[PDB]
Formats: sequence, structure tokens, C-alpha cells
Amino acid sequence: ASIAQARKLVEQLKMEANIDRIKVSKAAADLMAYCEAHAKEDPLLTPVPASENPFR
Amino acid sequence: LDQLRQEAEQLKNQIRDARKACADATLSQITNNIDPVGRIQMRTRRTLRGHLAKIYAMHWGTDSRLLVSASQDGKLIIWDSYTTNKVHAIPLRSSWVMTCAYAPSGNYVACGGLDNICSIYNLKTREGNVRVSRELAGHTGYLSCCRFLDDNQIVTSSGDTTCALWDIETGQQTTTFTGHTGDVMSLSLAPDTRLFVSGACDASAKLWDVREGMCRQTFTGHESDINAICFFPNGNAFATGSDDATCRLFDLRADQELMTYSHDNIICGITSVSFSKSGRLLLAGYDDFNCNVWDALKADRAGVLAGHDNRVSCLGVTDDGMAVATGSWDSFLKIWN
Amino acid sequence: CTLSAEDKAAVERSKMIDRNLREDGEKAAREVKLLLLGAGESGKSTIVKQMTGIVETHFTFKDLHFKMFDVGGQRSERKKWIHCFEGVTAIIFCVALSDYDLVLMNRMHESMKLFDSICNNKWFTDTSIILFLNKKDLFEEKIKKSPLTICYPEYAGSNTYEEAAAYIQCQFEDLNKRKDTKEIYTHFTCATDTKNVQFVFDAVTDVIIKNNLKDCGLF
Amino acid sequence: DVQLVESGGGLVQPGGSRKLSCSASGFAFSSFGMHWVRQAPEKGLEWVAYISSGSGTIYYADTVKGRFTISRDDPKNTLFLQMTSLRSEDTAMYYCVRSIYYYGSSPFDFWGQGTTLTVSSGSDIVMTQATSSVPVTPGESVSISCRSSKSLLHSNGNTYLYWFLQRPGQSPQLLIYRMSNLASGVPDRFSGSGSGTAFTLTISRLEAEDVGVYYCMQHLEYPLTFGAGTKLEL
Amino acid sequence: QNLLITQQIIPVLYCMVFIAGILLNGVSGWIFFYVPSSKSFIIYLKNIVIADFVMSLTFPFKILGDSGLGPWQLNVFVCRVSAVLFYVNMYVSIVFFGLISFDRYYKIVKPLWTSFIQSVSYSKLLSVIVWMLMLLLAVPNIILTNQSVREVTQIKCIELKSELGRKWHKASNYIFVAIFWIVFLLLIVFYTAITKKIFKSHLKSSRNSTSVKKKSSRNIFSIVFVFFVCFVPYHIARIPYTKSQTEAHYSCQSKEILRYMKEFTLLLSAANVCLDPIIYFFLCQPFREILCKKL
Ligand SMILES: O=c1ccn([C@@H]2O[C@H](COP(=O)(O)OP(=O)(O)O[C@H]3O[C@H](CO)[C@@H](O)[C@H](O)[C@H]3O)[C@@H](O)[C@H]2O)c(=O)[nH]1
Repeated sequence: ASIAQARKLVEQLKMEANIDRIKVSKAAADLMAYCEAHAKEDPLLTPVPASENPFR
Repeated sequence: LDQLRQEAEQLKNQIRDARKACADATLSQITNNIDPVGRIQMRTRRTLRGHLAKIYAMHWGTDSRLLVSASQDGKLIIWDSYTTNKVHAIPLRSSWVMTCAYAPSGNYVACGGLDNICSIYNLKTREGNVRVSRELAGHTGYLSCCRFLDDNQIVTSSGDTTCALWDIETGQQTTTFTGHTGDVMSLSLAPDTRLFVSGACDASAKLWDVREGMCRQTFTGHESDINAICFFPNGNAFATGSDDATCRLFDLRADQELMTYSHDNIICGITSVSFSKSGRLLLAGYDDFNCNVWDALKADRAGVLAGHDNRVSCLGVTDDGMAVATGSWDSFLKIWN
Repeated sequence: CTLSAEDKAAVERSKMIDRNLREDGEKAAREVKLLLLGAGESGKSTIVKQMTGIVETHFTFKDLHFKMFDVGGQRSERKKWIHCFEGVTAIIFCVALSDYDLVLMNRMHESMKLFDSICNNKWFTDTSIILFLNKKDLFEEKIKKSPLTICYPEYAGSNTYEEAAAYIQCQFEDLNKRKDTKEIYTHFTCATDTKNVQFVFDAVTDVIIKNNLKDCGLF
Repeated sequence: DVQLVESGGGLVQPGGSRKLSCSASGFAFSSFGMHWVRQAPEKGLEWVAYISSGSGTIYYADTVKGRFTISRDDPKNTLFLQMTSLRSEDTAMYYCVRSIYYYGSSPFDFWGQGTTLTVSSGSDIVMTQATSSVPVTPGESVSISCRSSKSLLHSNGNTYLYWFLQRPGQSPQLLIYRMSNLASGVPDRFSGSGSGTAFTLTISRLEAEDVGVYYCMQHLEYPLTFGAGTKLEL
Repeated sequence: QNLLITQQIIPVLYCMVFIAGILLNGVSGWIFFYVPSSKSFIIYLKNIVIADFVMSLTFPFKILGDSGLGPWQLNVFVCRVSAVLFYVNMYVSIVFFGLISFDRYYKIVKPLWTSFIQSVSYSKLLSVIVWMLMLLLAVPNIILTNQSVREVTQIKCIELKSELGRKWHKASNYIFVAIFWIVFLLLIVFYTAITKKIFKSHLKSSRNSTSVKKKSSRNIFSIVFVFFVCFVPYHIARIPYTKSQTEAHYSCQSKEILRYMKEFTLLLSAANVCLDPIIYFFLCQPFREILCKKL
């Protein structure tokens, strides 16, 4: 029981070990670019006038 | 036994070393050159009343107008948020529901809780009454979260430290996701509905593949039970809210925590986490009866939503990002714009 | 007036749903919510017999409808769903007296730890906890052969059923850190006793009177 | 499954009284509004009355207000229409029409069989049909045009236009609700379009199963008015 | 007596009552604006705080008139409008205290009748019809004076009311006294029954039972004692004063002593305005929860 669980955990860790990791400077830049690109289409970030606001 | 434990420790050390090696910079010092979002002033536009007990979950419709919510009184109420009209009121067999989902097509709704059973109700019945369509059973723990993945199958997470993708037509567990050592408390499906992150009480989240059924990634760094989880709109990142007063933004590609959102004035837990349409704002419901909107790129608290007199149990954002619906334990829902 | 025929009819449907929900809430308000708790097979099934994850038992006694919710077999983190029972009118905590001399750490020690955790947590800071001491006949039978000193080394009394039962009840009640606001009702039962429902009725009647006083701005 | 069986028709002398009944089965009659609609042997443009769920609101046509009364009994799931001092203009077939009202609902979706009742010898918005008889051939596309006195588009963005099809010997069935939405069970061959005043129903790949009279109805105002009825031949 | 009670002590005590009650009821109304209308008790408390705030707004006119420093043509407005409004608010407060007592009696004692008066669903209608009844009852007291002053330096209110006005003033005051007395009797019997039920509730348990009984009995006794000491003297002295201002069978000394007694008893009834928040609103759980969350 314990041996099987330990083997399964080791296999899971090994499977998670060999993955392609990009630099944080790349992922953060991509997230920032996505936020900037969609900034003009965010009603919460930029409030929408009551003419086009369906909750007024 | 001992050799396997040593190998697992070595693998964990290798994972940590790789994460440190790929962490050449940090999101906070990268987004220092962008202007802050300022002060977010969201005023409650709609106030939905009619729940007789604490509201435990809500889910927006894909049309950004319908809103399903579940209460401990045994009621699942579907609101027309534009006119504050009760489109539907479904009495539930078990009143201990703590989760609810809205199908992307809108033809079905889901609920679940301490009964360890996921009830799917059909909204488009020819008889005109909302009758339960399916009764998924097989979870040995409380249903903490459930998210629809098209009409035919649904992803749920239970208190027995497992998640399950069920085929609704057959009612059988198509896939079982196991490996969490604590009770899974939240779910979040990716926009393409191919991967999903689930946070558990083991102070850890896991990125799982729906088709493969294997744990794609594991994310750690929270100090207590994770109660909320939500993908970034891009789908390459997600945010977790935990019992300790801090949210954490992790990135799937980097397999690391990008940002931490915490304040010294907050010492309460986090019950709900959601993003805006662009992902710039992270909205988190807290146990201090108030919601906090943080600048996700700068970790600065953009604003506060202080309209709830009790714990904000559930929070959601419309698909078009027009408004945010927060349901609390005061038996009220508030839609802010 | 700003509303179409379909919009007005939908508003009427919403009003009808509001009326139905108000009626349902009024009906559920007078129901007595009970939370059944215990360390295991201490007698929760025995209590339910004479009165999935959650088991709901609804029964009417002396014009009061009791809904008792049993959380046995949940086997998950208890702290993650106790807040759901914050509004529960009363908590029936069942303890096996004969489990005083048994072990899994003593079984009665685990029962006392669970009682301390349930009674002294934030969600039940004022919820009344009626306590049942089941298997009193078995406890009396095995108290002459198995002294209470095994479970309670500080017990200076004799091997008498009355003294041992009183000491155990006092030890269970001493775990309450909010005796000013919370009342613990202690009852002794053996098997298929008809006085259990009467004792629960009296306890919940007192709790309901106190809650009515609180809700009227009078307590 | 869903069924609305009507009874109580027949021959009535002028000035008499008759109580038409509609028994409902297969659906929650309590939560559904019920309309009484009149199909004359020639026109079929008349809507008699309407009762809401729970009898909260009751509406009558100008011709029948003060003369007819509509009631419902939810426990027995029945709809009653009591008519006193009947006139010769009331000789027609009466239908009880199921109609639920919420966001995204499909009112007027199901119609009853109808009963024939034969009597012996201005501000309402009007809907007009552009044609009466249209010679058509199966496999082609047919457009039915209708016009309205007032714009059917509301301030909430909803255009309350309904397209029904009545087959020879069959009760009318809902094809299009709110001018753009396909009713359940209706094949995708039917499409609806409009600009608030003029509307068009387009049928692609016509077959023999959709040959009949096409009616347009407005639900913007409480007095519900129907179109003249565009009939398709061959 | 003269120029020292009416003009020196009465205005000072009334302005103390005002500076207390105006602030207390303003804060109470600000808190109650956020209190949900979850039960009949909440709406009765809101009506009571509204009446108390209007009484507090009325108080400065009285204190400015009695002091004798304001314009000689302001006492006419004080008696014609402000005094009648103050009496309306006082009597709606009294009948709402009676309604609260009845609601508590029904909720605690749990009687057997088919349905309770002041039922929560219709409690809003009950409150509005009570307001309308009192307003219509005292409206002629405002719209039936219509008489000249004829003495600018000395204004007597009963002297500037018509014969029909005087008759209606007498009858209206008599029936306000009667409605107060029947409401007081109903309140007394309801609270006595509530106390009897409470003392028969907890019979076996201790420690917590004693605390619950003590708190409930103290609250009930405080309510009834404050109601008594604030209203009973006024309504045992009002009828002799009412027939003193309307009949000539009274001597000047008797008229003056009755006026002083009425003024002091009405001062007690006005101090009830500032006493009300600490006896009724503070015990309300939602009100206390919302108030305590400010700081
Ligand atoms: O129960 C009542 C009794 C009287 N009134 C009316 O309100 C006014 C108040 O007069 P009254 O109650 O007779 O008191 P008075 O002793 O006449 O009071 C007048 O004279 C007092 C000094 O003696 C002043 O303090 C008051 O402001 C002034 O109104 C009168 O016009 C009445 O018509 C009511 O509305 N309800």
C-alpha cells in the first residue's frame, strides 16, 4: 500500500519534472501585453457610460 | 519505501531548482513601468433579494444576463440581472448545497453540497417546470465546486480530495482526478475547456488535463487551505485565494507564482477569486464582509466593494466583463458596475 | 409604463415566485434544526431510530417539526462545512458511556476532544448543545469491573454508577468556555427510550423561547 | 405529452351562455398563462382573452370585454371561458393557448385542439399581411411579408412579433417567437427578420409539411392582434 | 412660579431633552436606513424613530416660544402646527409601543388564535393606517383654529380656536387619552403574560437559564417602568387640564397649577424621546450589529 503510493508519487513528480518552462520575464511580459491589448474592452477597468451600460 | 521517499525528495528539489533557474525576473519589477489603474469606484447597481439563508455560490450565464445562485435554505434561484426578476426558483432535495454552475448553453444548471451528489436540472423542459435531469453520485465527499464543460459532461470537485469529469447522459465518472492530499475546494475551467486548475486544502493547486486525465502541473506556495481559484482570461495563468489573507497569481508556462496580493490590514480568509474581462483587475471576496479589487499586474489594491454585511461567500464576473455579482452570507446578491 | 406586456408578465411571475419563497421561508422558520454529532457508533443511529454524506430525518412531535441532520461518514475536513450549520437550532452530541474503557488514545478522550472542538468554535458560540450519554446500562454493567481511572486518572470517587455518571457529565460540561451564553442539556439513555424525544422537546422549547426573545429585541 | 383538450362547443342560440373548458395535461398548468384565441371560419384574427399564472391579471378583447369571462383552476388544471349573451359574430373555433412569460421563454408555443361554437342567426395596433395566397413549389424559398401600424421594437431591445403556422385541419403552431427565435421542434428552414415595422419570414427548401396559413401576431400591447393570414398553395 | 418655571426652567430642560434626542434619533435613523425590513418589529422601530425625530425637530419651536425671547407672532405657529405635530408623533409612538408589545406577546407566548393582528406581512399597512388615523384625528386641531389673536403680548391657544374648534380639541384630547390608556392596559397585560411565560420557560437548567431570565425580565421591567414614568402622569393630569382650558369652573390658581403640572408631565413625555433609543433600538440585534460596525 505505502510502496504503491510512494511509487505513484515518484512517477507523478518525474512526469512533472520534464516540462518546458519559460522564463518569468516572458510569461509576465505576455500577461502584461494581454492586459494592455484588452484594456480598452474592459468595462470594469474603464467605466462604461450609462448610455451603453445595461445595469443603469 | 525509504529509497522511493529519497527519490521523491530529489525530484522535488530538482523541481525547485528548475523553478529558481527559470525565475530570472519578477512580475512586480517588470510591471513597474506601466501606469497604475487608479482608484476603482464600483457602485452597486443591482441588489437581488429573496434568499432566506446564506448564499453559497453563484454563476453567470454566457449571455451576461442570467445569474444562478444557491442558498442553504434549499433554493436555487435564477435571476434576470437586468431587471432583477426571478426567472426560475428550483427547490432542491438537499438544502446543504455549497456550489452551483450554469451551463454555457444555458439549458441546464448544476448544484451540489453535503449530499455528495451533483444534481443537474433542465431549464428548457417542455413541461415548463425545472425538473432535475440527472443525479450524479459516486463522490464520497462534499461537492465543493462544479463547472459545466458543454452540455453532455461536467467537471466537479469533492471533499474526498478528488475531482471527477462525469458524462451527464450516462451518469458515470468518465475521468477521475486523484492526487490531492486535501479536500478540493474550488474549480476553474480554461477558456478552451481542455485544462482545469483545482485548489485543495493541502495548500496546493493542481493543473489537470481533461482529455488525458493526468496531473499536468502542481503549484505550491499558499500557507493554508485554498478556497478559491480562477483562470486568467488568457488561460496561461490563474489566481488562488486561500485561508491566509493573500491571493497568489501563478503562471502555467513558468510553473511558478508570479504575484502575491496581500495587505497587513487583512487577516481574514478568501472565499472567492475572479478576474475582469482583460485580467487587469483581480476581484477577491474576503471574510471581512468586503471584497477587494487588486491591480493584478501591480499587486496594488485598486478598490474595495463594501456593500455586504456578512461574509462574501461567492463572486463572479460576466463573460463580457460588464458587471460583477457578489453573493454573501447576508442572503443578498449585489451587482456592481 | 416603461414595461412591455411580456416584461410585465415576467414581473408578475417574479412576484409569484417571491410569494412562494416567502411562504417556504415562513414554513422553514418554525422548523427545529438539529445537528447530530458524535465520535462514531456511540449511539447516533440508536438516537435516530427512536427519533449519503448528510442524512436528514424529519419528524413531528407535539406540533414541532424537527429536522435532524447527521454528518456521520463525511470523512472530510470538518472545519470546511461546520459553518453551514451555524443557524442550526440545537446540537445533539451523542457519547457512548461504555466507550470510557475502550480505545481506538481513549475513545472517550477523542469524544471529549470532538465535543470541545464543536462547542468552543466560532460558529457555535451560542448554539445550545444537548448531550446524550448512551449505553448507560452497559456503562453500569462494566463500571464495577472496569474502573473509571483508566479513562480519568483523577477520578477519586468509588465504582458507583451514579458517581461515575455525574463525574463524566461534569467533565463533559466543563469543556464549555461560554457557560454564560450556551446551555448544555445532559440526558442518559440506554436503548429505545421514549424519554429522549421528550428531553429534546424541552431543550428545543427553551432554545426557541430564548431565540424568540432575542429576535423580539428583548434579550 | 403536453396536451390541451377543449370541450363545450356546439350550437348556441343568440343571447345564450356557454362555458368552454380546456383540460391541461403533461405540463405544469399552474405556472403557465393561458390565452383564449378565436379562429373565425374566414378571418381567424381574433384573440379572445388572457389569464395570467395565479389569475393575477386578466385581459379581454374589446369585443368580448364585459361579456366573456376567463378563469382557471390549477388543482384540476382546467381553463374556463364563460360567455353570456352570445352574438352571431362569436361563431368560430376557440383555442386555449399555453403562454409562459420569463426572459428567454417561448410564449404561445402550444395551442389546444379547439372547439367549434356556432351561434344561430380603433386604438389597437393592427397587423397587415402583404399577401393572402402565394403559389409555391417545394424545394424553393418563400418570403411572407407583414406590416404593423406601430413599431414592435421596445426600449429593451425586444421586437415582440410571433409567426405561427396553421395547417389544414390542425391548430396553429408557433414557428417564430420575438421575430428572431426558432421555437422548439421547428426546423431551421424558418427564419425571421424585421426592422420594427415591416417583417419578413423566410422559408428555405419548402416541403409539404409546412403548407398552410401563416399568421403574424404582436405582443407589444395587451390587446393581441393577429395578421390576416398568408396562405400557401401547392 | 410664573416667569421662572414656564420661561426659565421649562425651556432649559426642553433644550437639554432636544440636544439629547435629536442627535440620538438622527444616529438611530441613519442606522435604521441600513437595517433590512425583515420583521414587523423592525418597521415599528423605524416608525418610532421617525416620530421621535419629528418630535425633536418640534422641540426648538417650543423652547423658543416658552422662553419668551422670540417674536410675539410665533406662539400661534407653535400651538397651531408644531404642538399638534408633536402630539401626533407622541401618540403614534405610544400606539407603536403597544403594537410592539402585542407582537412580542404573539411571538413569545404563542397564542392559539388564527392569525395575529399586526401580522408582519400586513404590518406596513397597519403602520400607515395608524399614521393616517392619528393625522386625520389631529388635522382639525391645525385647520380649525382660524381665529384672530386680539392680544399680541399674551397668546392663549384655547382663545384662538373656534367654538367647533374648541369642541373638537376637547373631544380629540379626550380620545387621545382614552387610546393611550387602552394601549397602556394592553401593553401591561401583554408584558405580564410575556414575563409569566419567561419565568415558566427555564425550569431545570441553571447558570444560563438564570442569565436569560434576568436579562429578559430586566428588559421588560425597564420598558414598562419607562413607559409608566414617562406617560402615566401626563395622562392623569391632562383631562383636568383639558377641562380647565375649556371650562370656567376652575379658579386662576387651579388653572396655573394644572398648567405647570401638564408642562412638567409633557416634559417627561418629551424626555421619553431621548430615552427610547437606549431601551428599544439598542436591544434590536440588526440595529446594534450595524451600529457597532461603524467603529
Ligand atoms: O391631545 C392633544 C391635545 C391638544 N392638541 C392640540 O395641540 C395644541 C396644543 O395645546 P394644548 O395641548 O391644549 O396645550 P396648551 O397648554 O394649550 O399649550 C399651549 O400653551 C403652552 C404654555 O402654557 C405652550 O407651551 C404650548 O406651546 C402651547 O401650545 C392645541 O391647539 C390642541 O388643539 C392635540 O393635537 N392633541
